[PDB]
Parts: sequence; C-alpha cells; structure tokens
Amino acid sequence: EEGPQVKIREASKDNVDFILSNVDLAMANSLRRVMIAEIPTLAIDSVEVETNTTVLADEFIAHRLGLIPLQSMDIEQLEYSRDCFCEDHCDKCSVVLTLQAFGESESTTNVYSKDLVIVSNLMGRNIGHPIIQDKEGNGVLICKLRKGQELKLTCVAKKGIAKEHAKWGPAAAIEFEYDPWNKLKHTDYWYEQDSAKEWPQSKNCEYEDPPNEGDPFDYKAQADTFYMNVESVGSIPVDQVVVRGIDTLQKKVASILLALTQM
Amino acid sequence: KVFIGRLPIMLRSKNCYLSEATESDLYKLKECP
Amino acid sequence: NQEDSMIMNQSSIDRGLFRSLFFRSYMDQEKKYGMSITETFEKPQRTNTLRMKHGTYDKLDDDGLIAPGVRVSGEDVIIGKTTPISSDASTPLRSTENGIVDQVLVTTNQDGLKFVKVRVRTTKIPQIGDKF
Amino acid sequence: ATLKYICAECSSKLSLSRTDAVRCKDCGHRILLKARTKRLVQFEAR
Amino acid sequence: KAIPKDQRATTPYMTKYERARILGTRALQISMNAPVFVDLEGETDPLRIAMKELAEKKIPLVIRRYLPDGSFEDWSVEELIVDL
Amino acid sequence: PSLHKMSMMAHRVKVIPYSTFRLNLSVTSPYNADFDGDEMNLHVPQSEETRAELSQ
Amino acid sequence: RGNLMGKRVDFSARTVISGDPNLELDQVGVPKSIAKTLTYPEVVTPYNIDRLTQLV
Amino acid sequence: MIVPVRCFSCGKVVGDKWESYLNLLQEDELDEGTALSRLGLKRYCCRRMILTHVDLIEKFLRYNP
RNA sequence: GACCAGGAA
Ligand SMILES: [Mg+2]
Ligand SMILES: [Zn+2]
Ligand SMILES: [Zn+2]
Ligand SMILES: [Zn+2]
Repeated sequence: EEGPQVKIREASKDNVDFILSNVDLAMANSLRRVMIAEIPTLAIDSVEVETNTTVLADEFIAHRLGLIPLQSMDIEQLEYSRDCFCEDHCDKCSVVLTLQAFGESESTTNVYSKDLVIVSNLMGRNIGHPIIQDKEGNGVLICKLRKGQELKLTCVAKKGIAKEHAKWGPAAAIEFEYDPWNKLKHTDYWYEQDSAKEWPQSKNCEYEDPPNEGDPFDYKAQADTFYMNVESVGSIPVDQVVVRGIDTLQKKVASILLALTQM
Repeated sequence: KVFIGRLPIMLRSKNCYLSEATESDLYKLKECP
Repeated sequence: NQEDSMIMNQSSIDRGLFRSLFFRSYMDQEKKYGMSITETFEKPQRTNTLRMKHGTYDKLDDDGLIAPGVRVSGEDVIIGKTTPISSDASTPLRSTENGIVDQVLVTTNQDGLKFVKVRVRTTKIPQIGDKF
Repeated sequence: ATLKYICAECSSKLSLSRTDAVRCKDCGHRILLKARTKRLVQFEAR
Repeated sequence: KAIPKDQRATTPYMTKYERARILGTRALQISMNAPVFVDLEGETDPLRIAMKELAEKKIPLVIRRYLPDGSFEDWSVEELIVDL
Repeated sequence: PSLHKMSMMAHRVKVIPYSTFRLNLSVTSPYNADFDGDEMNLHVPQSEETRAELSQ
Repeated sequence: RGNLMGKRVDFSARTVISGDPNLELDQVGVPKSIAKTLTYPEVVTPYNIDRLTQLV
Repeated sequence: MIVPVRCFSCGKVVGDKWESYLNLLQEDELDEGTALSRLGLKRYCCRRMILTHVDLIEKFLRYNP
C-alpha cells in the first residue's frame, strides 16, 4: 500500500494485537517507547483537602487520585497549564474535579472514582470524566469510610506525559516480539540439553516459516516484521495510543527539522 | 490494709486489663489486637 | 547496579512501589519550680527576652502549638514555650527534617502539668541512596 | 461554631482556651486533640 | 651550617615533594597577587601559572635540603632537574 | 577504616544531582568499598598550597 | 589520642556512595546540596575578579 | 493497606477489580488462579498485585474517631 | 554536656 505496513490480528476496547511489517526495528522500538512515555493525558495533579477523617493520610489519598484514569480523548485541545496565560490554572488548561464523601451507612462506606464530579467548565470537550470499565460501574475504589468519616477535597487535573510521572501513561504493557525462530541469532539460547526442548515456541512461530536445518545461515537477513500488542488504561482508546504515538513521534522528528531551520 | 508502693504490670499478664479483653474490646480500647 | 547496588524502575516507583509513611513525635511540658514559678505554652514575640529561635514562630496558634494540617520544614517552631526570671523554651522541628503536622495532643502529666506531643508525617519515596 | 480541641475517645468537640484545666465534657478522660487548620493544605498528586 | 655549592651530594633531581611544595608555594603567592615572572598566556589559575613558571625555570625560589645532622644544601629550582 | 595510603585519594569534583557520592567503579577496591550502603568522607582543602599537595 | 592525634574537622562531608560507569577514574560525583555547603576561600585577584563577582 | 490503583510494573488499572476478586472467591467459590484470570489479569506483575495484597484498611477501619 | 545502655558497612 505504501511504506511500512500493518495487519491487525485482534482488537478490543483496550487491546490491539497487530503486525508491523517493512520497517527498521529501531523505528518499531521508538514507537513502543513513545507510546509508553510521551503521549499526553489528563490526570489529577493537584489536590487541595478541606477535610479528611480517614484512616488514610492526606497525601496517601492524593497519590491515588493521580492514578485514576481520566477521559483524555480531546486532550489535545486542552492547553499545558505551563503555557496557559493565567496565573495558576484556568478552564483553558485544566479540569476541576470534586470529591465529597461521608460515611452515612453503618456498614463501611465506599469512595469510588465515580464519586468524582467535574466542577470546572468543560467547554464541551471529551475530558476529565473518570474512566470506568468496572462491571457495576464504580471505577477505582479510592477509599473506605466508617461513620463520622468524611472526605472533602478538590482536584485539579492537568495535561502531562509519562516522562514526568507515570500517572500520565495512556498505555500499560506493550507486547513486542520478532523473529520467533531465532533466525537472526540475535540471542543465544541457554540450555541443559536441547535448546529446542527447553524453550517454548512463541504463538508467532505460526506466522513465519520454521528455519529448516538443511540451510546455511542467512547473514544478509534483517529484522523487519514485529508482533506487537498495545493495551490502554482507558484514558485514550487503544487505536489512538497507536496513532497518537505515531503522530507524537513524528512531531518530535519534525521539531528537529524546525530547529535545524531556525539554525 | 496498708499501702506499699507500685508494681509495674506486664501487658497481657493475668493482672493486666487486656488479658481477658476481646478483639472488639481491644479495638474499642484503641489497642491493636 | 554494579557491586551490591541495584537499578529500580522509576515508572514503578511513581505507581507507588516501596513508598513509606514516616512519623516522628516531638514532646514537651511546663515544669513547675516549687513555689508556682511556671513555664508557659504560648506564641511569644520580642518583649525583654530577645533570646529565642531563629525560625518561623508564625505557624503557631496562641497555645504555642501548630494545628495539624500545616506543612512544616527547617527549624519552624513546632511548639512555643517560655521561662520567667527575677521576660524562650520553644521546640523547633528537627533542622534536617520536613513534613506535615499530623496529630497534636494536649494533656496532663501525672502531676498537673500541661503536657504536649506533636506528631509529624512525611512520605518517603525511594530515591537513589536508599537501601533494600 | 468553631472548635479548638477534640476529645480523644468520645470525640466530642471541646472549644476551650488556656487556664481551664484539660478535660472533656461528660467524658472523664484527659486526652484531647487539635483539629486541622482551616487553612486548607494542598498536595501534588505525584 | 650549610655546605658549599661545590661539595653538594644530594640528588640533582627535584623530588616529588619538593616540586609539590614549589608549585604549591608559588601558586599561593600568585594567588596573593605577587609578581608573576612569565607571560600568563591567558592563564588565570595560580597553579597553572606556577606550573608554567616552573616549566620555564623562572621560579625565584630555593629548596634548602636538610641533612639528619642539621647541615644543609641550598638548591635553586633553576638548577634542579625535573624528569619527575 | 583507612589502612592504606590508597584509602584516602584526591579526586576531581563533578557536581551532580541526587544525594550519593558517585565514584568510578575501579577505584572501588583500594578503598575497600561496596555499595551495600557504605558511606564515605570527603574533605576539602582551603589553601592553594594544600590543593597542590593533593593534586600533585 | 582523641583531641590531638585526631580531631573532628570543618569543611568535610559524608554520605552514601554508589558507583558510576560514566565518571572518569579520578573524579567523584558530589551532590549539588553539598557543593552548595562546602566552601573554598578564594582570593580576589585580577585573574578571577569578574568570575568571582559573578558567583557572589 | 487498601488495593493499589494500577499495578506497579506495567500500570494496568487494578483498583476496580478488588471487590470482584473477593466475590469471585466467596460467592463463586472459584480459586484464585482463575478468579484473577476472570478479571483479565494475565501478565503476572498484575497477578501478584491482587493475589498478594493485604487489605489492612479493613482493620484500621474498626477503631473509632 | 558528662555518664550509662543498645543497634549498624
Ligand atoms: Mg560495604
Ligand atoms: Zn490556564
Ligand atoms: Zn470524652
Ligand atoms: Zn502488571
């Protein structure tokens, strides 16, 4: 079709199994890195607390609040607070969440991410809503209360990336493999008796031809073809982690040209 | 009859309150079970 | 990770690996001098003494205490106390340390003295020279 | 409206000032706590 | 009571310690705005100025070497060999 | 403990972040040092003379 | 023995060590914090006068 | 002390899954190696995250004010 | 600050 290619093997809300083909390994790897580290996300980044009567310490809770995945779809039309022009934050650069909780029941009272509520103005963009994949739709269990246990605090979510803190990581693990029959000899198999018997074949062995021993070693060879799998925490839909990563990386490689030019 | 000083009590000894105390008694007593 | 040291996953640390709470509890009281010559839990200023700690007294309420919620650090004064003479005794936070006032406790010595304990929480996050 | 202190065990608010003798109301005990500043404290979530 | 120059018997080479003290001393003195006897060719660090004074044998100092008995030989840093 | 000449040696400073003294792995042995938590002292000369002594 | 043949001393520092594959043999990584505490007495001189004023 | 949000190693969201795993245990009488898997926890970093967690808050809760 | 006691590369 063009340059590097894709074939998708499976797909879900939160998992894209696919095959990169016709590419530099370095490239395939860079995408991997970018996807993990540099795609922007919204996460709570400041927490002012009015009341806490919990067994959990202020900051202990604060920390958890950073880890709740927030809707980061239209994140690119929210500004980095660092560049926005207000002193501190505004509606242009941040989402304000609010959490009030009180142990009404006798039985233990649960504080879930669903109990967040956006106070700031969204200017109608997909943003800030806590991700809920939960079966009963409660999301992350933030904290537990008994009776006079009250939790009253306020959250300011900002745009950011994993390089600055992992809370901003749109993707979880990323599966990455190549050359499942070690035909490039890029690894030397440890063994007790039989390198073949001790080491398990990968699923992807089915997707390349077995090497067939009556064959001279191909030194000409080179790694193209990469079996990947991206998994999204949910703040951004899987496909977008792939794309945005591709895009994010490109923007980088671009900024280089651009500096090359102000030079 | 007469008073003769004070004996420090080992916790959970026969003479200590916590000896006969129950789990919820303790939690209520601010004492880790 | 050469020679009995290790590499640790930063991403993991963020996500909360190996973090710890840490608490220290400072303590004090007013010591009577026989004939009711006593000390005092209070926030002092200048006034004929001039002999007092060189860090912020301003975190103090009027009972010479901090309310628990405030960030402290440096030699911020965590407790205010005074002595007379015929007009300081205040307890600054450990110079090296910093944190948040966590619980403050006002009570009586078996005698009848104003007896006070001030706890301070800090979170410690796995950093480079940390041992495991 | 507004407290200074809190009872340890029974946890009733106790709004006393110096030279008052340290003790709860109805509760016998003498422990008493401080109750956080109204000066709302803030944390980065990192 | 000092040995005449024509009867000197110690090494005619300069010792690690002599040199370290020579370099150190000049650098101190240079640091204290004493006269420099060389073209600081853009130099600015008193040690390197001194290392440069030494390299051109323009350090107007003398090592007085003491013998265990108390007598001594004076040697000019001019005349000391610096294969050290 | 310092039983060697080599147990105190002069180094070039490199100011860096984080709270550990960092040193070249190969100078590990004459110090007897391993990073299983061992601390190390650093003294700083004050005279032009004394730094000379160190570096030379 | 403990006041004369040995002393506690000024201008000194200590902390955990760790090793570096990226330092050169004869250097030592000093934490910025300590660099900022530890002092060297430098004499004002035409050689350094501007650089010195800059630091001050 | 309460379920971690998000597994340290990989970062998969995990804090929602706690009460489910407890229910897959008590009510469904599944064993752990399945109960975990039913919750789509497969990379073992995420497995250990739930399987080896000690939810102490439930004890902390039992004290009073 | 003496002094005692306990625990670390
Ligand atoms: Mg060691
Ligand atoms: Zn703004
Ligand atoms: Zn009471
Ligand atoms: Zn994991």
